[PDB]
Amino acid sequence: DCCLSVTQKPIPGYIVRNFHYLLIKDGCRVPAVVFTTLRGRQLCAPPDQPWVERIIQRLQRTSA
Repeated sequence: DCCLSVTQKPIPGYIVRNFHYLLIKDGCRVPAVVFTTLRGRQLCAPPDQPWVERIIQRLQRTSA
């Protein structure tokens, strides 16, 4: 179990430092998108929610 708790509800973009994708083999039951907050809190998010794609598309434009 790699996710203490998936969030149902949208996280504000401005809170998110970055994302990483974790697989079964990473020690997860199901694959998970992990958002790391500015404070360093891991928030697992549902890969199928448009609000998750939506944050990742900003981390992509503002990226590096």
